[PDB]
Amino acid sequence: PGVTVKDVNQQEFVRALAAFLKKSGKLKVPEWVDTVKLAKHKELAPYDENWFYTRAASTARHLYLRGGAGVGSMTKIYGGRQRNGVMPSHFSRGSKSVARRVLQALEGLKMVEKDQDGGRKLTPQGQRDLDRIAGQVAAANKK
Amino acid sequence: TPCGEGSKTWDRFQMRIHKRLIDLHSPSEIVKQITSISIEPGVEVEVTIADA
Amino acid sequence: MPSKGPLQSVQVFGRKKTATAVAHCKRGNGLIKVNGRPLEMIEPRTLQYKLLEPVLLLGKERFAGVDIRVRVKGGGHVAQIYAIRQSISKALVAYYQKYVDEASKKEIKDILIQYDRTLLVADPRRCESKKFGGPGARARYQKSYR
Amino acid sequence: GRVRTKTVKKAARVIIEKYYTRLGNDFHTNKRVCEEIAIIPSKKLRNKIAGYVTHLMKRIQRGPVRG
Amino acid sequence: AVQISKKRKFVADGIFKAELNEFLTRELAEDGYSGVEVRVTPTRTEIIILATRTQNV
Amino acid sequence: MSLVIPEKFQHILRVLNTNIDGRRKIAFAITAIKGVGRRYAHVVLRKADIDLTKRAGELTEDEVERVITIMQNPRQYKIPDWFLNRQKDVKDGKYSQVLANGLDNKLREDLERLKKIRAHRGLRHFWGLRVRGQHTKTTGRRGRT
Amino acid sequence: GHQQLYWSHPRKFGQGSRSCRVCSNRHGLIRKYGLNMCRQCFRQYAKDIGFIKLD
Amino acid sequence: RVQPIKLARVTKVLGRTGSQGQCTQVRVEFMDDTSRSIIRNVKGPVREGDVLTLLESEREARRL
Amino acid sequence: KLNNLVLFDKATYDKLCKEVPNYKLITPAVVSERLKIRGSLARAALQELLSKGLIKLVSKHRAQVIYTRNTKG
Amino acid sequence: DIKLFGKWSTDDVQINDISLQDYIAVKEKYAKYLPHSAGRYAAKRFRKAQCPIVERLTNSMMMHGRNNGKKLMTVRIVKHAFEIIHLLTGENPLQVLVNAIINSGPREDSTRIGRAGTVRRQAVDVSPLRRVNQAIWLLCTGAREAAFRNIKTIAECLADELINAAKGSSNSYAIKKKDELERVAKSNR
RNA sequence: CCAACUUCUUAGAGGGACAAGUGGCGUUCAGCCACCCGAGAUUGAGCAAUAACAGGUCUGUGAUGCCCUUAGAUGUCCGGGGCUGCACGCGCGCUACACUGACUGGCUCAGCGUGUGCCUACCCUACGCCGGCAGGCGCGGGUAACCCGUUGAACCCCAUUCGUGAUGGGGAUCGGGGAUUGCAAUUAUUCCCCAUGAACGAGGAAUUCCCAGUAAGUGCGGGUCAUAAGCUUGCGUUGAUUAAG
Ligand SMILES: [Mg+2]
Ligand SMILES: [Mg+2]
Repeated sequence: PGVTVKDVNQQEFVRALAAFLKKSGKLKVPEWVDTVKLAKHKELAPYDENWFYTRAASTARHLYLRGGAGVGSMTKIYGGRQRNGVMPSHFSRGSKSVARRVLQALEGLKMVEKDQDGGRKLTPQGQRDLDRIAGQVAAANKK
Repeated sequence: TPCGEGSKTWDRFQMRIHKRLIDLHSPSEIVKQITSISIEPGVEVEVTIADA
Repeated sequence: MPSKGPLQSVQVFGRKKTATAVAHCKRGNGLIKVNGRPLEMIEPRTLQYKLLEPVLLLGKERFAGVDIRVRVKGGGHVAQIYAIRQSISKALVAYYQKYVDEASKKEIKDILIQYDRTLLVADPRRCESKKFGGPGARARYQKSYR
Repeated sequence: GRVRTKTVKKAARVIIEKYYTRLGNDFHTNKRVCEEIAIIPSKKLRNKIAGYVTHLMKRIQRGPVRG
Repeated sequence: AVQISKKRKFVADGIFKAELNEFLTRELAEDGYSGVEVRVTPTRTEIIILATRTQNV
Repeated sequence: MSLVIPEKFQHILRVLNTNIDGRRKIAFAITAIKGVGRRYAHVVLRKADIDLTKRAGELTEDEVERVITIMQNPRQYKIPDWFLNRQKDVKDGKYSQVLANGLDNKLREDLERLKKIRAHRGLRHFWGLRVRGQHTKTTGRRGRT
Repeated sequence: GHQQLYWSHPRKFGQGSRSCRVCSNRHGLIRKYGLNMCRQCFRQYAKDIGFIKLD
Repeated sequence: RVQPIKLARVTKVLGRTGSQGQCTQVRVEFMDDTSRSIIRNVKGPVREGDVLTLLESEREARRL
Repeated sequence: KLNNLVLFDKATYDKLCKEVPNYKLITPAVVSERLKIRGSLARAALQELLSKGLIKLVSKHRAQVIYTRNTKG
Repeated sequence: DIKLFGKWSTDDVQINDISLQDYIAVKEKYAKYLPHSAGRYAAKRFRKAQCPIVERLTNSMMMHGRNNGKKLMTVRIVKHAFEIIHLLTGENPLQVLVNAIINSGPREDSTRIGRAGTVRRQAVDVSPLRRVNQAIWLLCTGAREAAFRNIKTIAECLADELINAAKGSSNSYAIKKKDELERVAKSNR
């Protein structure tokens, strides 16, 4: 029936929504996308070469759940634990200018808008089609 | 300790400050005599501005 | 539309170390979800049976007249699934002493007491502070002599 | 760790010596009487005195205790 | 000017209270000092000594 | 996809002066080169447009040439300027990644340069001492006798 | 003297400028909450401050 | 020579022993008669009334 | 007591496809010590036997993938 | 009836030794869905016997500090290891565990502080809870030291020793080492 | 009044648990051991005697005796240097020696607390726009249950890659570069990037802390603080094996 996104397995909802954005080639992928390392608390490149779609799928889905989220809060949700070598490990922030380039990318895709206060929310155009593929991938659990 | 000699003792001071808050829709002239009910050396009272 | 049976519901909390979960449960038709998402679709899923455990040894079709939904705050991933396990157990337990007889409540508490009492009693143990001479609450730094 | 101090035992003996006409073998009744009839500075030794009173209630209904 | 926070309100008046207690110890020791007690008002503030020989002060 | 093996498989290759193992995979096979780290190796391959999951002895000699050609002068294959070893080198002013015995050339050259003008860094290289301001009262014991 | 460079080193940031209002020391002083008292100094007046211990 | 590995139920526990508080004297009964009962010593936590299994039954108890 | 080999020869691959779908427990930790392959292929080759239809999957956990023999009778 | 980890009901399982029927808690009063419960067992003694052994097998598995509080990580170690067991055997895996509890728990050991013959001298018996404690400690240790430098998973190396210990062959560590306890207890018997 | 209410939250008052009830033991004394009801049948810390130590601290103090020195001053200020110098020995402690892992990507959870100053400059930072990263700007908010912040903490969880190899374990050492603090960064302040890839395979005698939300893992916040934690003092999270002698 009416199935939204909250009642779907959301590790692989991202795997659904990134597969949508790859075939819908309307995403402004930056030119430095293959030399990125993704938030300096990790020491290798991203393993998957088209990582920017599953970052865009993930940064859109949290932005559905959290209004007003800016680039500063998006670095507080993709951050992880930096091992400092011989010193004790610490949490570190995410990467700013890859979270900026993905929010500007969705703005050209018309699934996010700015707000009255600081930050970004998503337009009703935005949620009406990630609930559409939410219904598909919940059907694809059976299919 | 004043000095470094000892067996690593520590005294933990603290100060717990309480604070309460009350609204009134009074005419703002008779709040001066409500302040002037008592001196009460322990408390710290403040009246918000009457411009709402 | 409030036309039939206005606010026939209870709201019952249950607690874990540094956590709570209050289950709002009305009269309805078999609907259970936690922060919006269903009970089998919860995050840990290795502990999947022990948050749908009040469903299991009570009965789905029997006790589906209620529309439990839970909001959870504070704690961690294991303490927040013992919190909702305790809550929705004692939510419909507290629902039957109000709207039907307690003959049924004692009939369902009979299950939930011979089977691991913690489903509707709060686990009392808490953080138990660290002291000023060690790295933890009982332990001390390594004493040396020479 | 149960064992009761000298001031709990002493002050409870002066109740049962003096207000035996008002007491019984219920804890929650005598807990209210010793609140009203003695001046207890805090609640923990209020109901710690009153427990030794009711222990003295079954004790003196049998025979000649220091009574 | 701008007013400072309630945490540093309450350590400012205590270190006000601690400071004049140290001076009025040094002055009134030969005149039986025995403490002070303060009243802050949004007016004239009133400070009372607790001297024994109030004739000498 | 190799259910058995193709017809040619190099046990060891021969790259600049280092013979890389052939049973590794190419993201981690060419890291034996002094100058090709774990990080620089993946970046060269993505500009070489190769599949990262292929093993080492199953590249043809065009691929082996094209990987060596990119990592020799990556400054024109759109690898950025603070990703290389010799950023703004103190003898020539250029940007270069160094990968060979020439890595150890420019490694030792800075030692003997500071040893020549007798800077305090070069004096602690001429001795057996620490350079980066470590203590020495209690550590670094089993370098000296 | 010769006032151009008598006191010319900048007492600014750092423990060359923080001092005890009460004791006049520069070591161990507590700049939390604007106290600026010597830690050895802090114990005396802590009852006069309004800092009780546990009891 | 070859003995049955016999099980035996305990009567009253005779307190700790063993110079570190490690051994408990138990006085087992041999499950076929309560008239046959030897005093022996086990280590570990006991719980009066349970059953423990002797690898070999009659050697020695604590007496100097 | 040291190095095994990746990228199967013919002598192991026909030896794989004859008896490795037969016995009862089958896991990448098994064939990377019962054969002379080292692993990473134990995962790769035993994945694609599930694609053929020679074995059955049970677990599919990130730390432990468990297969078995197929239905005989 | 309750089907520990969703399957493998606990009705067919039978404890053969009468010495351990009061201490292995597999029966229906103490049978749960999965081994995770808020413990409260070292408040008062002798309630760690009506703690179920699947809970005590998954609590004694997180040992060496680097994986010390990771209980949701060892509850899947036992979850898969029952399933490896059911494939090599075809038994209800609760039964093949409680054979290994019988088979690996010792019967004699020794204690002295004085003038040590080999290690300890006066060979004493064992209470029938220490032989459960030294059953699961002997299983969890021997499954662990045999997977420290190994391609074999700790899940399979757990499974492949206790069906090797339930049969009893001195090929698991819990059997080949426990015999050294009873040997050296005979050596000062 | 274009709704009510206090379950959740923050308190305040009073309640509640006393070994009371019930068996057993005990001079049927104190009390102990069991249970039922119960949130709880020993929560955790503070203060803490008499008499002393030739214990420590005159470098914490306009607490102080006596001595020394007092202008070519042991006062004080300023510039540099040292307190970090290393053939070695010892004591706290961090990271490890890997596959119960490391990566890479998903995914969902905290609590204690602190924040712009009399002198005294400098605070916590949202959001936007530049930067591949540290960072750089524009623009707000907060003297605080008003904002950062619903503090999207880490481990754990799920999928990926790696396969018993000193290996993608481990990240010491060392070269080149980019930024921030500052009057000044050299004897590297810190941070960032590439590269370099050392011992180390669970550690002899000896020895330390601990028995329930305990040990331990894991991060977080105070202090120090212009810059800053491998230290300390607090927090939560995950959570036990053994033991009632
Ligand atoms: Mg001094
Ligand atoms: Mg290994």
